[PDB]
This record gives sequence, C-alpha cells and structure tokens, in this order.
Amino acid sequence: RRTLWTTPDTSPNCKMSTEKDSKLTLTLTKCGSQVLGNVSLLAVTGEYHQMTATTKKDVKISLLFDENGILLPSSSLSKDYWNYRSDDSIVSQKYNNAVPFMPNLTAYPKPSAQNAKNYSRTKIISNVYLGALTYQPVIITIAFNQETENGCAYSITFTFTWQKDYSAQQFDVTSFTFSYLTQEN
Amino acid sequence: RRTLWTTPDTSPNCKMSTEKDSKLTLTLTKCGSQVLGNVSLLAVTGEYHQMTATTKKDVKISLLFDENGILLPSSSLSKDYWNYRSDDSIVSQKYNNAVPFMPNLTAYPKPSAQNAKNYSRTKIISNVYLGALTYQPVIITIAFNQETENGCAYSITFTFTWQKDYSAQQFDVTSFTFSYLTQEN
Amino acid sequence: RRTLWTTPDTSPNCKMSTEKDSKLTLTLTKCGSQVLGNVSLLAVTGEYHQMTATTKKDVKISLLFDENGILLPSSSLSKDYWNYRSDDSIVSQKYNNAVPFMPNLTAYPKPSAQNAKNYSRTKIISNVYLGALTYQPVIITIAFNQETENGCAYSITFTFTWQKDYSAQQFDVTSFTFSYLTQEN
Ligand SMILES: CC(=O)N[C@H]1[C@H]([C@H](O)[C@H](O)CO)O[C@@](O)(C(=O)O)C[C@@H]1O
Ligand SMILES: CC(=O)N[C@H]1[C@H]([C@H](O)[C@H](O)CO)O[C@@](O)(C(=O)O)C[C@@H]1O
Ligand SMILES: CC(=O)N[C@H]1[C@H]([C@H](O)[C@H](O)CO)O[C@@](O)(C(=O)O)C[C@@H]1O
Repeated sequence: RRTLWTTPDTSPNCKMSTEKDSKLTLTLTKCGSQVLGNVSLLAVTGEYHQMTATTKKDVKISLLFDENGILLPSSSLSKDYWNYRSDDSIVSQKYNNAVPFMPNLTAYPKPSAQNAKNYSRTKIISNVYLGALTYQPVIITIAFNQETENGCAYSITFTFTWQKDYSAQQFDVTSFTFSYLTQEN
Repeated sequence: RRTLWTTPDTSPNCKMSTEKDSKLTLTLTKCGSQVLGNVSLLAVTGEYHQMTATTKKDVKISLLFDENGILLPSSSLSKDYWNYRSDDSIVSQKYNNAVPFMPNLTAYPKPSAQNAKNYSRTKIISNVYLGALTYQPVIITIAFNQETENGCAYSITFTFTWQKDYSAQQFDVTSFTFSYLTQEN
Repeated sequence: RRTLWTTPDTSPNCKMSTEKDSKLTLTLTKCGSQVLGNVSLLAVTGEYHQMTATTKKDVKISLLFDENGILLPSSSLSKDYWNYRSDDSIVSQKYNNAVPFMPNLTAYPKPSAQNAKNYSRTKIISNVYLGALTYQPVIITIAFNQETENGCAYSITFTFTWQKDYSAQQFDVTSFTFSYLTQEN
C-alpha cells in the first residue's frame, strides 16, 4: 500500500541512549513525487526519561536504508517495528521493496568529502516542543541521504538539539509534519 | 470525495468570543493514512475584530465529533458551514460519515485523568503571524482527541495564544499546514 | 500527471539579483483540493553567492501564471526549467494546462487597492535556515495570488527576509513544506 510506519502504539522501538529506550512514532505516506511525513519521539526508559543537567542536549535518530529501501539493522529504529501499514499494525512479510519512499538522490545527494558542505535543501530545520509546552523548544533537524554509515543507499535522520535546561523532565515532543522528494513514482 | 472543509469564502462560521463572530478556514484532505490540513482564522465582529489591552490572548476553537466523524453542535464551528467539498461549496446532504478523517485513537488517545499528562505527540505547536506581519507571532497549538466535552468520540482543537500587545488590531492569521494520522484508510 | 516541478538538479533557473544566478528547487504535488509544496533556494553566482554587509536582506521570487496555469516569462523562474514531471526530468511539450495546481481565487483573492490590506490567510510565514545552520534564520513568506504584475491570473511568491549579518556566506536555505487550496479538483 502507500504508508510505511512504526505503528501508532507506545511499544519501545528506538535508541536515544540505549536499545529500545524510546518510541519513535514515524509515518511516511506516499503522495506521488513526495512523501508526507509525520514524526515524534518519546523516551520511555534511561537517561532521556528523566534528564539531568549533564544529559547531552543532542540526539540523532538514524534510519539507514539499503538499495531496496529496506531498513539496515545498524539503524537507531528496530527493524521488527517498521513496515508497510495494515489496520493499526504492520504487514507480516518483513522484506518489502520501498524505493518509492526513499529520498531522491538528485535532490539529496550523498556527501562528497572535499566540499565538506552539501546543499542546504538536504535538511529541514524547525522547532518542536518538549512536553507540548510552548516555552520548551527543541530544534528538529531532518536530513536526507547525508549518512555514509554501513554502506547505506539512502538515509533519513532526525536530530533533536536544545539549549534550555530540561533536567527532571521526560523527553517527549510534539508532532512534526514534513515532506521530501522521492526516488521513484 | 476526499476533502472536508469550511469552504474558502469569508461568511462567518465560528465563535472566538460570540456566535459567528469569526471565519475559520479549515480544509482536511485525505491522503491515505494521513490527513493534510490547512487552517486560518479571522475575526469579523466582536472583541477580536478590534482587540484591547485586556482582550484574552488565548482563543480555543473546538471541533468535537461523534463516533461517525460528524461535528457536534456544541463545537465552536457551525455545523451548517462544514461538509464534504463540491466545486467551491459543500454537498447538500448534512450527515455524511467521516471516520476516515478522524484522528487515530491509538496515536492520539483520549486523556485518562490520573496521569493528567498525555503523550506530547497529541499536539502540534508552531507560530502563525497576525496580520501576516513577521514581527507578530501567535502560537498555534493543534490538539487531537484531547477533549471530553459532550461525549465526543474525536476532537481537533486549534488554540491561538500570544504575549505581545495587539490592541487596536483585527485578529487575522497566516495559514498553517499540518498532518495527522487517521482512524481509517 | 500530478507533479509540477523545477526538477531536483542544480542547473540555475531563477533570478535573485541577475538572470539565472540561482537554483529554485520547487515541487508542487496535487493532493485533491490541496497542493503539497516543497521549496528551497540556492545562489550559484552574483551578489547572493557571496553576500556583503550591504546586500539587501529581502529577496522576492515571483511565479506569475496565466489563466491556463502556465508560467509567464516575466516570472523570476525560467519557463524552460518548469513543467510536469517525467522520471527526474520534465515533459517535452511546453504549454500544458495547470489550473488544478493554481491557488484558489476564493481562498486567496487578488488585492482590491482600497482596503490595501487583504486576508492574512493569503500568506504563510515561517523560518528556514541559511547554510542549514540552526542559528541563521531566514524568514520565508509565501503569498498566493497577491501579484498584479503583467495581467497574471494567479501568482505564488516566495520572499526571503532576514536581519542577521550573513556577509561572506552563500545564500542557501533548508527546505520548506507547505500546502494551499487549489482552483480545481
Ligand atoms: C511556539 C514558540 O515560538 N515558542 C517560543 C517561546 C514563546 O514565544 C514564549 O514562551 C511566549 O511567547 O519563546 C521562547 O523563547 C521560549 O520559550 O523558549 C522560544 C520558543 O520557541
Ligand atoms: C518569522 C519569525 O520568526 N518572526 C519572529 C520575529 C523576527 O525574527 C524579527 O521580527 C525580525 O527578524 O522576531 C520575534 O521576536 C517577533 O518579532 O516577535 C518573534 C517572531 O516569531
Ligand atoms: C531553529 C531555531 O529556532 N533557531 C533559532 C536560534 C536557536 O534557538 C538558538 O541558536 C539556539 O537555541 O535562535 C535564534 O535567535 C538565532 O539563532 O538566530 C533564532 C533562530 O530561529
């Protein structure tokens, strides 16, 4: 069908600090040339569930994909928790081609180490809000195809950075809508 | 078809302070698993048409829906002004099922009074701009399924909050794009 | 098909200061009642490729369309670089009707000179980031049908304004997602 997602439940599927300490809620809906994306992140256990003054205010969630658009196991997100939608769940077969969901490699080329400075269009930068409190911004940076980790063909990364002291709080952010150009259609 | 909307005209349809003092422009377009939403709000009469120093800088527009996805009459938005699109208008039959437009209850569960602190992913927080002037932010908070008013099955609320003194101005904001996960597909 | 775009390559197609000094990357995907848009801008040559302290911190990119939704040659964007998608390129026939991609004239009416103050819903205002650096905001203002230049039927303009001193840098911004109501469906 035309949605890849994590499912909308709260079962931990992602690494912020340690394995499966967090729930990434990510939905990618194919709209022709573009994917319409929706993302949020919640810490369920570990450091980011009850932050301290020294907790690093920078968290990168990496989704690395192979040439078939299939998630690599070195990704932050667990493979078992990511697939095509069926009802409120995911399909049973694990290895379904997803090239039409991948970010376009002409729009968003892989880095070349010389320039060490790619096109800014490879990123989206905005704010989401910790605890859904309007005075608690967290910068979200979405980057397309900027990883080289583990021979990936494509990548989507979500980086959350902040400056304010959110010690004693649970990391949880508002939802963010975005789009990107796809490899196929 | 695949759009629910208010129509794009300027005929008042909504309550900010009193009945039908304002035009909510809202379009919900079904894109599979997600709705693509577009919203703006204009005060046509009453307090928010010519604000004062004491006008409350917090306005909640509530859309409450029943189990069929049909707007409840206790909503801020008038029933008569909300339906499936036809041309630049709305269809003639008033009571059309709209469950596929409703926010997903697994992604966006109704509150349980104990925790008194739901998932932050149930909200979207950003800024729109009063008068389309870049120095006049208004915080927009969109919340999914967080109301319990009048036995609603689903809800979408738009809250506009601000801190700057917009006395002597008409409330009118720029358009805001968003998406959310739907109950069905 | 259902995408109008510039293509995702880096071949200059647009005027910031002089002809074809910049690459506008713009994709418009038809989703029923709405277009899902994605935009970014890069200066390849001229003033905006290496800004100075006096470079004007205001750049308007104008797309003017005729009654058939076809770009007028007085637009900032070159005609030769804009058309319906095929693969990663554009179709061969140059003059394809695109009314279903045009911004809705009821939602976004042309100005009437008296009020000299249209509906704020005709604009979207947010920030994108120069160099994809989180401390370098650039205000993006998208306006629908607000031009009268050259007898246009429709218009979409992208204005980039800023206040910080970005001297010695290349103008290049992060991607921005938006939507608008269309004339037809
Ligand atoms: C939605 C939004 O823009 N929130 C912003 C808030 C609000 O403007 C003020 O709390 C009240 O207006 O101000 C900040 O300085 C803050 O609190 O950290 C930045 C933050 O991004
Ligand atoms: C689009 C945007 O971000 N606008 C912001 C403006 C501009 O940054 C400055 O007016 C000029 O740069 O600054 C604010 O402090 C303001 O005016 O209230 C917050 C507001 O949200
Ligand atoms: C994504 C975002 O909101 N960036 C904002 C940054 C960051 O908040 C701080 O650099 C660190 O938090 O602050 C600004 O004052 C700035 O740098 O110009 C406004 C800018 O829009």
